[PDB]
Amino acid sequence: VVPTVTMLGVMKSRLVGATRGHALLKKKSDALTVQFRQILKNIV
Amino acid sequence: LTLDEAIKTTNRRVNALENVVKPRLENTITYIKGELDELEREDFFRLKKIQGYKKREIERQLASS
Amino acid sequence: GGDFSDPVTSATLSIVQVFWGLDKKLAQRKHFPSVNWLISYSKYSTALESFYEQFDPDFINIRTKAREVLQREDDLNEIVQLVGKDALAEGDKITLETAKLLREDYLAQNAFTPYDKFCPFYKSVWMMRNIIHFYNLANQAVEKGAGMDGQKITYTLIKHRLGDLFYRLVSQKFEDPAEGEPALVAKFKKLHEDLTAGFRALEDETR
Amino acid sequence: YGYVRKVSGPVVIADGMNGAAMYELVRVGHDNLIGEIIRLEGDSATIQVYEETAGLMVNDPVLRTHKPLSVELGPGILGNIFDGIQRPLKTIAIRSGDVYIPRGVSVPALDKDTLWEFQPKKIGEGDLLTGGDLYATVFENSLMQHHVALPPDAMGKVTYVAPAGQYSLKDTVLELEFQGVKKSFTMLQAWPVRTPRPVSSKLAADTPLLTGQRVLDALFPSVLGGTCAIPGAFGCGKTVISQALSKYSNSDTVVYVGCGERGNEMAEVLMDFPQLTMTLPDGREESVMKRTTLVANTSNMPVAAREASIYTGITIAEYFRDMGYNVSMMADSTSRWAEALREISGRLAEMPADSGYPAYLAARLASFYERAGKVKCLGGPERTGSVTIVGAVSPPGGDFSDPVTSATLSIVQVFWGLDKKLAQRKHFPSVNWLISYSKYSTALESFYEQFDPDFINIRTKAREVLQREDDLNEIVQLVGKDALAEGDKITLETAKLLREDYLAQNAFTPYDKFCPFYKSVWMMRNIIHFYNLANQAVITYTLIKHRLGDLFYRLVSQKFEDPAEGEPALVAKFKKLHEDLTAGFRALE
Amino acid sequence: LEVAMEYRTVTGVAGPLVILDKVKGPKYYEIVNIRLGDGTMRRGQVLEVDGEKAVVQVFEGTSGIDNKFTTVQFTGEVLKTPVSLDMLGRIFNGSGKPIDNGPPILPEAYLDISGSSINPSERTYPEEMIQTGISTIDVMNSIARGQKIPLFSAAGLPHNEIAAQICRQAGLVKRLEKDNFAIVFAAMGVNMETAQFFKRDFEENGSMERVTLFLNLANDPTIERIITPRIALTTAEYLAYECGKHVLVILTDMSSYADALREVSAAREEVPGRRGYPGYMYTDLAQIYERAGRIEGRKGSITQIPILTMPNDDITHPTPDLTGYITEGQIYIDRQLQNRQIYPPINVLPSLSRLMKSAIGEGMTRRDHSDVSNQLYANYAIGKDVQAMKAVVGEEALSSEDLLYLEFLDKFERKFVAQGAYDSRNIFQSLDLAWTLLRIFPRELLHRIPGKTLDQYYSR
Amino acid sequence: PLFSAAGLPHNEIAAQICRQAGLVKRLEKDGEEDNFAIVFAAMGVNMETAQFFKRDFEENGSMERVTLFLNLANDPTIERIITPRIALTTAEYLAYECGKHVLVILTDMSSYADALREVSAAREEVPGRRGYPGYMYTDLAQIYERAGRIEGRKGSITQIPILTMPNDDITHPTPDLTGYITEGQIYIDRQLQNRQIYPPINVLPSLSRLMKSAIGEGMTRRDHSDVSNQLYANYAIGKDVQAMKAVVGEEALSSEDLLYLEFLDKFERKFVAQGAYDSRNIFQSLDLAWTLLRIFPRELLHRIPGKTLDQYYSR
Amino acid sequence: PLFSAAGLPHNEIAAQICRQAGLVKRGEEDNFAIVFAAMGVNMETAQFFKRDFEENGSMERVTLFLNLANDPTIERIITPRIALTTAEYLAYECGKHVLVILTDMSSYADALREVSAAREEVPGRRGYPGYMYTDLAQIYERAGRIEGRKGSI
Repeated sequence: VVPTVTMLGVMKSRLVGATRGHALLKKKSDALTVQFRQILKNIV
Repeated sequence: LTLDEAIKTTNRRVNALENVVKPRLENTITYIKGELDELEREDFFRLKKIQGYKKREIERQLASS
Repeated sequence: GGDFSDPVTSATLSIVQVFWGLDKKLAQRKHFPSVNWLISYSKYSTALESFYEQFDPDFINIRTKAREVLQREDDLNEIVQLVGKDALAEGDKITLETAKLLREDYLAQNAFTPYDKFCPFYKSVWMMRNIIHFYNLANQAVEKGAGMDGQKITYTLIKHRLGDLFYRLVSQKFEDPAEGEPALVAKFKKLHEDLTAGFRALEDETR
Repeated sequence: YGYVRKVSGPVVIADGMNGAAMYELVRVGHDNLIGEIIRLEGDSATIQVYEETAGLMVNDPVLRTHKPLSVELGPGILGNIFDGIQRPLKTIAIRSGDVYIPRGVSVPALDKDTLWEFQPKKIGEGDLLTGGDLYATVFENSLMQHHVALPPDAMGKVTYVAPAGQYSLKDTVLELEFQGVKKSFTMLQAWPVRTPRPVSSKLAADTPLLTGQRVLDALFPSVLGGTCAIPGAFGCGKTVISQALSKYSNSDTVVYVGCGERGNEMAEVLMDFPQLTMTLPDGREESVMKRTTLVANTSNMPVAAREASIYTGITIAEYFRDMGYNVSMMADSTSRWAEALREISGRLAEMPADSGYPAYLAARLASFYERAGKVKCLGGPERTGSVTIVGAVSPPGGDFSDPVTSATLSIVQVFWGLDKKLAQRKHFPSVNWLISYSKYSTALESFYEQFDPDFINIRTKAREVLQREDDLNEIVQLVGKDALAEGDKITLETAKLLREDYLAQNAFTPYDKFCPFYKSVWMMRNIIHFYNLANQAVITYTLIKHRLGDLFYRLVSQKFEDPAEGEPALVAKFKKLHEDLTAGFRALE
Repeated sequence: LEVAMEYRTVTGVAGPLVILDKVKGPKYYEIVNIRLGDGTMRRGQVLEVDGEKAVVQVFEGTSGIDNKFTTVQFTGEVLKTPVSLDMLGRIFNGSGKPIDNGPPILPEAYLDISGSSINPSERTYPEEMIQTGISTIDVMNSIARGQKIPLFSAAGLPHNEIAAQICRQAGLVKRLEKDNFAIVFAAMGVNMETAQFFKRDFEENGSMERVTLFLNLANDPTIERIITPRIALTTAEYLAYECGKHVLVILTDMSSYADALREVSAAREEVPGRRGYPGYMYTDLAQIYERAGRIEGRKGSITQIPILTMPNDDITHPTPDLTGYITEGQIYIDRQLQNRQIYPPINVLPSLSRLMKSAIGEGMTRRDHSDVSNQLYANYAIGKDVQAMKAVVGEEALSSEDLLYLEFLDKFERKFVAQGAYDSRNIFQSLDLAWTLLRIFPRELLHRIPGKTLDQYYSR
Repeated sequence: PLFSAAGLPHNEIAAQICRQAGLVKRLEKDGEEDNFAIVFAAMGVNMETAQFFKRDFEENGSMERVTLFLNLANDPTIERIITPRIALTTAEYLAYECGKHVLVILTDMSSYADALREVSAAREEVPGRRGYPGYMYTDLAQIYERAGRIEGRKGSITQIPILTMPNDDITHPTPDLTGYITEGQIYIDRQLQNRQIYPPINVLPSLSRLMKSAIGEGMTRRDHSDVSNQLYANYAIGKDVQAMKAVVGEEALSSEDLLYLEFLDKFERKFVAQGAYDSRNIFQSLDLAWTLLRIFPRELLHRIPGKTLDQYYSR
Repeated sequence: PLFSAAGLPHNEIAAQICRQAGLVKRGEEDNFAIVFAAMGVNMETAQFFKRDFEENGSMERVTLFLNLANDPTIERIITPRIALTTAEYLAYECGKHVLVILTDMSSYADALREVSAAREEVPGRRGYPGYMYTDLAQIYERAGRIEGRKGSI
């Protein structure tokens, strides 16, 4: 991409948003894994 | 199935997307600061050198009179 | 096309009191007034307190509610961009519905037609009050939870069995100013009364 | 003689200085403003003046000094407080009475009228002496005896020796003649900060820096006369490690050097040192100031003094090492020094390099750091000192990518790596075992094996356990502790016990304030040997966990014991505990 | 006893500078008055001098100056500001000339600005708290007499409203522990409209015997904007260490001060430094800040709360990133909170004080200060995390504790942070509000609170 | 000004415009004065491009009409800072003082910025952005503001100065200043060329300030503005939808999302693409645009007014 | 060259290669003589190099051009020149093959950058001199075999 101060700001914002989304998705995956473990224990 | 999909998305974001963006940020920082800032000082330094040369030439011409 | 780091831009914002920051993204989407409501600001909001109070003693609260709705929608846009509207609850769904209605009805203006050539203050404040009243009543209804479902079920109920009020709200922008204030004010008061009939008639049979 | 001609901010041009030399400090104006010469173009000079130049008058006199930036060494150097440009803050405050530092103070670095007890060696009045010979020693105070070394670059047959008695620095304590000409030497030695101190031979470091903290002493040891690095920005770990070095380190002296940090932070630290007190191994109680020298240059101080503070401190440390003492320097904030250097470079309009720092930043940092090391003295009698630098670093936001951080990591042998995450988790040592390292362990292995041949093997096993700790961490993270085998569970439990019992210290507690290397070695043995003895039995993990409760309590208490009982008693107790644990592990198997 | 010569040898005018020809024995930072041909008067400062030459930077611009009718009458001075104990309670211009329709200051001393630095041996650790009335400051990000705490803001954010609130409500916490509190208020390069706001606030405050409003407009000459914070710091230093009075200083928009220094440096043909700002800007800001601190020999103190504008709403800008090292804190104003219509938009969770522990204590303030601060911090974080989770988990699966944290977050945002513009709050009732929010959780749930404190206060 | 990057067929589309330009009023428009009397000024052009333009003008039968001022790359650099001025003076004399509609194609204005840079550097002047002269804006204004109809004369001057971004950007000083001055911007995108569409004109970055004046019921279909404003919105929103689906998967898309993606596909393929020798009547173009629009239901067509919908939604 | 970041054992690898250096042998007089340039090395590394070279017993055929970080920065630039000139004399003018080794070429790059910044020359990428390619050529571009002579560098 073309380098510019505005481009640097946009890239930094995109990185921050990606980190936040990754944290949220990790939390969701952990909750789903906990539920799956509970379901597996119930089935057993 | 849902956990597999979510884990795939999370792993892709952690491995691909963030590690794609961060080099881009580093390259953008290097292009601006490493080149534009360096050039600006060099341009101004050459301008100051031109001014100093003009002043020295004027002084030498005055002294020769 | 250039960020605020531009020296002229920084110098202006260091002095200028009101910034009508137009965003190029809105210009692409052909939103013609194009003011970005997240980045714009007006430091005069405090001195205008007397005028707002005397014109309408409840405009400040509805304006703050509209600002909160816009900010909340812009906040959860990122979350939707990741997960999607599947996890959106009743409050989030109604907030986004009201934000979309505000964006396309209130914040837009054609200016090439008598509908939006010149909007007087009374018409604008009436639109704002109508939209905010609808939002508040819908939130209260979905919080009631009557009929053992409430919530997003009540949201669908008001978007389907009560959607004529929604259409009149989204078409309220077309109230012709040439009709005069005594006519448009009466029309908007009638629309407000009909909206108050909703979310009470909808609560009559407990959804 | 010499008058100013052009005063453009800090830069000053003075005419009539044909005999001036580059980098020769000079006194400018009636106010005696101090500045260094930069360019000697023509018969004129060029001076950058450190303090503010506002109010200078054209044709105000300029007075040469015929010496570069130098420090007056000798008796009285210990204990006091000095600025970046070697200005005694305490005596300046006493003399001027007020608090503000006068613009153009002229107080000498050490009081030349105070009396110190002097006594020569057994040298004769007509003997032969050379540079670096120790001809006398002085009791500057109790328990900090100060040797008086004849200055380098001075030699000749003895002519006069001052008999023992009460004397001051202004007295001519020594006079001698090399050729027919004779020179008389006082007790004050001047030495430029930039020029290092003469050495006979750079020895190989062969003695660890016992800091009193187990994590630094055993996990990541540092050797006398060796560089060290600390990423100190929060958590007070830098203050903690500095206090530990001042109180318990093997060094006979400490020279703190603070440059360009927050003024109130330096106030706090300079009020903390006098409160710090250390007990003698002979049972005496002393004050750390009696062996501490402090060079603090806050942000308000001139930038040139901030840059020169580091060199002043390292020269002081070298002078202390000249009599064979082991001395440790502590650069408070190398990042602040680098920022000061950057500001000076910007003043000089030098061509910017990577991230804006001047291109010589790495070279100058390397030149400074290269002065540390165990060195044979110059001149007789034979003795050997050491200078070790524990200079810290302050990376921006913790990103070890700034040129200062990169150069420091490239030059420094031992990096200890304080982590803010451990501080958040309430860790007193705050040393991150995952990032710290000790490149000098290979050279220190000789002493490590001489003390205990099994200690190095124990250290290797502990490193392997730490490496497997993160492995077990993601193992528990992904599937949980259930999938761990009995041996894997034992390894994880032993790693957790090591982290929470020995790898961590308690500092504030009297029993764990100081950790002797003996106690550290016995704790490491009692941990690693028990870990193995439990490991080869794989036995059900739950069963051994249930039946090793007493052994686990003994292992935990192997660090709760106070050092009051001394090495003979604590070593015996630890050996008995280890034998009991071995018996419990073997008999029950 | 010497009458300064009035040279009339103007031999060059360019921009703000005028170059004299044959001045005899100038001074580097001398101050000079100019009588133009029309008779109008201008005051200028002397920049770099040379052989018989002296470049003068002229206030109020250089229009109308001619090289044959303009006299440049020297003084031989370095701008000794007039200082006195009666300087309090009056509004002053950028250069110190009173504009409060009052008389010029009759001085007890003529102190030269840019005073000499404090001996680091003579400093002493800061102690005791300084009540500001804003709950977010005095609870979670406590302030101690002697700190130098920036207030990072951005264009559009209501920095000046917070400045006015601090100026009015500031007081000493030690009221219940058992009036020497003065607020030198400096404003550099304010807008033309906020000048009326400051004049109104300082003309009806009710405690005028405390404040001194050094005011420097935007359209005032730049060199006035450089000198104004220095004048304010000199007056504060006098009233603190030469009059034994606790002093608070608020520097408004020091980014404008940095820009002013940039403007001055360029006029001297100096090469611009990193990112445009001069390299000596670090030294200048250190010189401005380090004048604070507590002196052992004096009973007074100086506490700074400099308000700094961070351009582009990021900290990477040279001025905020540079002032981060010198100071020991950061109280950010968050744009989203302003959008959320919370009047004090202080992002408490990002904000911190590097030495907030000194303010918390037993003798000063109250015993439970640190406990409630940590509990509020941790609970806010947890509430934010729970809200983020509820954005994606549908909020049906949230446990009871999740709902408790959600409601606590809502209450903290809408009842605690959102203090009114005039609702002055003592630290005791602020902590009472904190306990009101805290007591929702079970006594056993507040893990971060130590024992013997829950039993004392959780019973309400 | 047509914004392009190195390698894109800006010269080809310029030649196509030269061959196809003509009046539109009620589709009615010898017209010798209506003949555009193209004046072509090439600066710093590879000899292949000059030969191409020469051959195209000769083949199109316009050799008795067009005029060429050439400053090839091998030709001296300084003449590039005079050639466009000569061309504009000739256009002014041919239009204002002779009553002929005139069209101008300045080629590679970056090759003119390079001449400005060389001259400024050779004089040791203070540089501006990227070392370009501080007065590049004044020169570009002087070279662009010499076009437009004049009240007292029947002539006119309409110029299409094509431009080459150095690294395919816009923040570069020359394209930036040109965007500031000129009343339009046509964008040719590398993405479209990589997808092999002969006109790579990205319709989203595009802009014409005087667009609202040229169109109208007196000379165009009444729905032209509505049609344009809707296609633009749908294309922009559909592009956002495609960006979202790139990460959420094609399955997570909704029915409206699928409609937007199909609209994008048919817009980029059937609509934007056109023959290298085949024109499109404005009414035919509007018919194609209406076919593209009618994918969506009447409800989704928010921008189009109902009055224009009734006369056009069925056809 | 060997590409290896800081802290890696590249110094140990270089020492092992120099001590174990030899022809394929598929002769001792013309055997590998090693010219060991050392630009900007640490004192500990210098003592390590000296001891390791003295230990292998191949001192009879190895030349050390040591330049510590304490030495002046400009004096580091001429160290590779001197080492390569001595290598040229040994190989082409005497016959024996020379295996030239230069450690920490990045130190040489830093020395070039410092010298160029001192004289205020036109800067290439990352502030390095604009002629760094030519200088690195004049250093590197000497290895090869000359037709008329049996040497090899």
